[PDB]
Amino acid sequence: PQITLWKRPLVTIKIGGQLKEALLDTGADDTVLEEMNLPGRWKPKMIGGIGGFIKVRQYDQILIEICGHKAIGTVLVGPTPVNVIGRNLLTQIGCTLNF
Amino acid sequence: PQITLWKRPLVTIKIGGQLKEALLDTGADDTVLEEMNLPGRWKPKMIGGIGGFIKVRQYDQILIEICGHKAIGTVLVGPTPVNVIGRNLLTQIGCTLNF
Ligand SMILES: CC[C@H](C)CN(C[C@@H](O)[C@H](Cc1ccccc1)NC(=O)O[C@H]1CO[C@H]2OCC[C@H]21)S(=O)(=O)c1ccc(OC)cc1
Repeated sequence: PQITLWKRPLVTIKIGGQLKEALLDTGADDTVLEEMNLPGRWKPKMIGGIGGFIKVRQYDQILIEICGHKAIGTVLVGPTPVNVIGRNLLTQIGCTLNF
Repeated sequence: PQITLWKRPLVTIKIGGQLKEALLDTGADDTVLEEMNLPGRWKPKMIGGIGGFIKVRQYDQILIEICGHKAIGTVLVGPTPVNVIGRNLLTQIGCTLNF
């Protein structure tokens, strides 16, 4: 599909057996999701943006379905105000910017 | 152009007659540039990101050319980690997401 940017580009995603809303975010290197109690091992990470850094948990090889398109890769979990789908998964669903 | 997302979508912009590099950021409502001198009046404002809130100077109705496309809109100037072009200007240049 084609998504205009008059409003936030929120889409439904499926991860860890849950449905959530997340931003298709070309400005995010990585995917960062609201706190959720995923199983398995993880490693600590800090990521920075406007306002400074937050501590997150990095999970690898996570299955995630974005608007019907399947992907698998690294997801960071922590106290983010918003779920963001980053470039690491946007590439996997064939997402481009166009103007 | 069509921009893939294996790398950061960095483009050259022109603002205040000066060239800069900036990130096309669909997860940003607003455009936030690193500290710089701009002509005209401004007003102090706050904006929040993943790590908290920062103080910025708001410049309204600023001419800015993004990868050869012209926009006129609000630009926030302050201690952002990188220059980001947000939806307020991405809409003006006709930018959409496509997958
Ligand atoms: C360094 C570039 C950029 C600031 C990075 N951000 C992605 C943005 O899309 C961020 C994503 C974001 C969106 C909403 C709330 C928190 C973060 N948007 C944002 O901060 O936008 C601000 C400017 O306009 C306003 O509209 C939203 C907040 C304001 S981020 O969330 O902090 C981020 C995401 C993934 C990362 O992996 C390394 C590292 C940082």
